[PDB]
Amino acid sequence: VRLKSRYILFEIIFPPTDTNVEESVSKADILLSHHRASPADVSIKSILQEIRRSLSLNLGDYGSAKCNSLLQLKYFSNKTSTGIIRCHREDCDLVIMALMLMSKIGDVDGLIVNPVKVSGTIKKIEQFAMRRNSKILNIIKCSQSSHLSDNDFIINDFKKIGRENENEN
Amino acid sequence: MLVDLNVPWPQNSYADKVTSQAVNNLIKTLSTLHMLGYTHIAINFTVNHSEKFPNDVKLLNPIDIKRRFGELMDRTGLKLYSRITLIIDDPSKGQSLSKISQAFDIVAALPISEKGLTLSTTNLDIDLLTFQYGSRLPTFLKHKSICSCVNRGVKLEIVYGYALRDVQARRQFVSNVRSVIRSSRSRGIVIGSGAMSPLECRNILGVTSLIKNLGLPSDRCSKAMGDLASLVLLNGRLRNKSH
Amino acid sequence: GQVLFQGLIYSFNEENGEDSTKPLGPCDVFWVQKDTAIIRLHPSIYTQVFNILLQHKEKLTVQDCRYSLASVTLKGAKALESLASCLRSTEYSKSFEQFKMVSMITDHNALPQRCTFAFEAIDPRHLAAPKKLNDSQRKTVNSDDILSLHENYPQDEINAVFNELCDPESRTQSYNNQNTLKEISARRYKLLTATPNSINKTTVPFKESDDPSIPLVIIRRLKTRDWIVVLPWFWLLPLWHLLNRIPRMYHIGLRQFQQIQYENKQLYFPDDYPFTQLGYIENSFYKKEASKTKWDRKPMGKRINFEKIKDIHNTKLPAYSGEIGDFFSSDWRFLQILRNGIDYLQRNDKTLELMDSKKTGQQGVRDINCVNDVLEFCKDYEAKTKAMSLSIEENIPVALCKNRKCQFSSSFSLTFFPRCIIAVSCTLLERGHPKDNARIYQVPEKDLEHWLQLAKGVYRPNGRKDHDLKIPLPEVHDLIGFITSGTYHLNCGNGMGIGFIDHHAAIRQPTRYVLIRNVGTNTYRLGEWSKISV
Amino acid sequence: NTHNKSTKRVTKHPSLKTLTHKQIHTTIFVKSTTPYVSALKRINKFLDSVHKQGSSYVAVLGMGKAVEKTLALGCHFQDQKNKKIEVYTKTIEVLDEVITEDVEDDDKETQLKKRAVSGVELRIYV
Amino acid sequence: MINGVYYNEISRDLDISSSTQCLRFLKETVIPSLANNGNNSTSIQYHGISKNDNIKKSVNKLDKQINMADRSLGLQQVVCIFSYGPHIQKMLSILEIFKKGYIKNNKKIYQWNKLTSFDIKREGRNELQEERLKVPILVTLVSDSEIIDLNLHSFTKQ
RNA sequence: AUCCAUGACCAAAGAAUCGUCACAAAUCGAAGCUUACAAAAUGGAGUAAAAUUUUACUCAGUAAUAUGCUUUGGGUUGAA
Repeated sequence: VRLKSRYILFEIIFPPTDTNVEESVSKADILLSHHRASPADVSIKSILQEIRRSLSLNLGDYGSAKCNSLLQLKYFSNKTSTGIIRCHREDCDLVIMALMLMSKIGDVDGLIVNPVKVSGTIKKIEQFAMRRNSKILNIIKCSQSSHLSDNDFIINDFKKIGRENENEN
Repeated sequence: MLVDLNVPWPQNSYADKVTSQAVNNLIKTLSTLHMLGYTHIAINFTVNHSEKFPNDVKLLNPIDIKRRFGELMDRTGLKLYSRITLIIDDPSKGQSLSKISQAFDIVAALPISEKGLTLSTTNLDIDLLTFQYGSRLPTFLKHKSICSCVNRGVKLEIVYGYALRDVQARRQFVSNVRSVIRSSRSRGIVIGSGAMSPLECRNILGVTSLIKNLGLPSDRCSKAMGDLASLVLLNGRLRNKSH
Repeated sequence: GQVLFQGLIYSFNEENGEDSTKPLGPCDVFWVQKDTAIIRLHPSIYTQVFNILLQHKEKLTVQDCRYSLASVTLKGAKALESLASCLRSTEYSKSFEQFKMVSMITDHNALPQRCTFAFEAIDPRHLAAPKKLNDSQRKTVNSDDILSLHENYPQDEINAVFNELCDPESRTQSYNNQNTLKEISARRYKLLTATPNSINKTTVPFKESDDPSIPLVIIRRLKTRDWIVVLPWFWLLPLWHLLNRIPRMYHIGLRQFQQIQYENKQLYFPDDYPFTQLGYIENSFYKKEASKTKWDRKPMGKRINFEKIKDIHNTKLPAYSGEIGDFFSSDWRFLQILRNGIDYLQRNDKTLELMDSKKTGQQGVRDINCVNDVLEFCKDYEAKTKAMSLSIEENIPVALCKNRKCQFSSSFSLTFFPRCIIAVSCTLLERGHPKDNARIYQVPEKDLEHWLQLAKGVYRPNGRKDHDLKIPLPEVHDLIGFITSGTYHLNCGNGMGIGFIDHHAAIRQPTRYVLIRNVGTNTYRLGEWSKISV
Repeated sequence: NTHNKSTKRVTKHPSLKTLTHKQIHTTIFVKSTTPYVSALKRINKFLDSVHKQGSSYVAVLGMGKAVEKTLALGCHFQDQKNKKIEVYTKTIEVLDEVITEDVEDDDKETQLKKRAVSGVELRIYV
Repeated sequence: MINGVYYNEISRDLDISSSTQCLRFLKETVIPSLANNGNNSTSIQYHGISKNDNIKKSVNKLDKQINMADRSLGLQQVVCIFSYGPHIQKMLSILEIFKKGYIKNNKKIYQWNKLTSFDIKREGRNELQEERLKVPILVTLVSDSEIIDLNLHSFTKQ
């Protein structure tokens, strides 16, 4: 036979969690504030190291060895924190448990790691990511005139993440 | 839809009023929960069931839901509700719940000792039951106590909030959740979230796995935040016909 | 008006006193010049009608030309466009002008009742490649030129070219000089040294008298909505070779024909005529063997057990342990016997009764007290009266315009009178997927409110539809019909079936709902039925 | 003159059309019994595979019952989706059959008549 | 609240079932907002349609309004006709017939069209879900003369 | 000339039904609900009021009901 696989698409949300801010309330501003980029101190190695730390403490040897057999980080972007990870089909829930029970990546603090979808093939998570980015761009360009979000935290990024690092067939 | 119904309201008793920073924190955490996917939310409130309830029929629910949060029920579609978490310790001290029934939608109970726990399942007016998963539940609880209430219209609740704060509370949480699952034979379980901060919230498609790898069947993990949590809210709202 | 005919063809036998008729199947009759007729028939009923005409060959004349005329059927939108890309004429004829103009419709339902074409083509092997009719120039066809097609009809030019098919020596002359492939190749090669010297043509020219002319007829069938093309036999192969070089032309078999005629809510002569002498055989003698042979030839336990099924009906009669009727076919004999017995059980006692607990066991007395007695009578009549001997009867007539509904110790047999039925199509309002031979029950007067509420919609607190409830069940005397063809209907997106139901059942329903359940299952789905005018 | 006492059967025909394999793949005929989300999904999936046909717009198109339904869909694409649409009002002519007017069946004589209605074409850009 | 129309994210107090009030609001609120300044006024004889009409008299009125007994050396006869909801089907029966007999004297005519929408919020399936609907709005300008100094870039010319 | 038990060889076939799984899009995947209309376009049918015109209404019932409904996914007439 052939070995199955599962791909997990994880984002990183950086909530403000600071007092004396009194933000505005609108679907555009909440997303535009929670979705700031990553401070570039995180890397492809920091996330993997932290997700290995969170398994050998919230699970034991027989929980940190049934997942570490096949666990590879494929694609990660800093302009938008989306990333893709790969694991065995029967041992994907333990990786999710590692995801939630883990915060404070490396030294960066006050953040949430958010797995948004899991799927078998790799051809389909690409389409899902494209649809997700299209949906975000549509919702940010409809609240008002789009260029009131002129800071361009993410607007120039979705178009330019087309296939630059996504040629992993 | 998704229902999360254990967001706490920052007030300890009927004496103090709410400050500014507390409500400022509450609004931010509500916004974050709205982003993560939740649509319907309820707001908790803790008392001791042995205190002087306001005599007048008003100002007994200081939530003030229609003036505050008026700019969040529009500009984004999430809806909000109200609930109170009575703490029962003694089999006496009156104050029968016929009074506060009209001023809320969801009434819960948080028994502490054996007498309180056996009173709670005996004859009250609650529509939900909760425990203190933080530490030191009164152990050796069996199907005998819980069968009678769950046969009637009562539900059990898990919070998963204490799994995020500290390791020492995490161990007690994971110890007690297994007992409460296996004592009720996986019947009438719903999930809330104790979010004291805009950091202690989580998505859906992982917490279901967090409950599935503890003992709950995968067929029931998909109805905690769902049909049962919708039915409790539907009944609570339909109770408002007292007027 | 010489429009095509499609209907039902009988077999009259009026020659000595008592006579009757029995439906046989479909028929295509086309009249010409008021004293010539062309008849097209399915092969199975070809001979039986034919010999009938031979009873009067003193007065008529008949030609079994089934080995001399061929035909092709075309379906789709871009059909005439593809056929017109492989046909040219010899002279100028108006019936080719009309054919050129009407080959640009793409929605053939707009055209009127009659669209007959008839002309004389040349050997289609001249072209060497299909070619358009230069049609892109004219693109302002409107609804005013269509009305001209009902007045500018070339009657004589159709008759003259048509009468070169109803004469054997004329279509014999039609072969007068049929060319071999090599000499056509040489003729084409002779076009590289032509006199115009500024043309570079590919199609070979046409000679005035040293080449054959092929008569050709094209007719339109409205009920089936397709095009017939009728041609001489040996000419079919040269044409059919070009017609399959179109980049988007596909050939279909006989199953696809059944599916196409199923989708358009229409019957199908072989499989779906249980009131004809051959449909009955195909149902109760040909499908049943093909199914049972592959059933009883499986190890037990690796197949659906038919007489061990629980909770089929509200209350259980001890006659049938499990399922009702034969497991492999739509059994109509049981329907006739059961319905007739149910009707007789209400001769003067309106209130039926199911079973009396152990009255007795049985002049060969077979009393008609309880409904279990009717069921055991049906069980006795099978496997012990027609599995060891033969008998023929048509328990299934078709709906008649007259009115002979009602009826009633001399002649009270349960297999003597035919029970009239009608043909319907049932669509499912909720989940379901009706396969073949499934059963159709009337909706009980009790629980009508529950099924109506389910039809309107019952929603969970979540907001979706509510499905998992308590499904109530009807009795066994609520069986009124069978389903003969059913699958997922792509034209509407929900499952649909076609079948027959007892006539007297429908004319007493206070509503328009029925219950459908497959064979070997106890799940009842809801549906609504509409009539088919056949 | 004559009052139209034609309660006898009338077999309405679809309007005469003509297509070119380019209007086949860039056109939608909104029926009266079309569920809203059905046409929504159909339109949403043609604006993704129309560039390869060398076009720049999709022609939603309807009359009678469809018009308001059609217009509703247009609204959903004007705002809340941020696309530009053009609206054209058209007149259409269709054909109806009427009988010429023992007991005989449906198969009676036929005469054609012409009747006009009005509809809307609505072009949604990309 | 969960009731009432919402035109341009702003609550309004009027009922869809009644047509006259909605037509009045649509006439005196949004039409000047789309058809911009025309020297503070232009000869525009407003006309609203409803599902209860008689098409002959309405097309006669539309014929009259575009010719005030052949005004000489005056302003332009610009007409604006609008409708919404289930009444729209009645408007296109008029707007086309009026154009049919008017071109029997080999004269030309120019029109512009524009489409907008009302939003409506109502109770959904159960008491926990809201549902929101869209209602169409169609406005059309007919001129009888060439391009006008008014600002019409969103409109569509036919 | 009969039966039972063990063993060898040949041959047939490789279970059916019901329920749940968050997003103006979803799921571990796929598909369906596009021959534009209620004969209200020989320039629809009627009711009320005021000096043909102006102002108010009735008539469309399988009516229509909004990211909604329905079907299906390892050897389909064993070996992919």
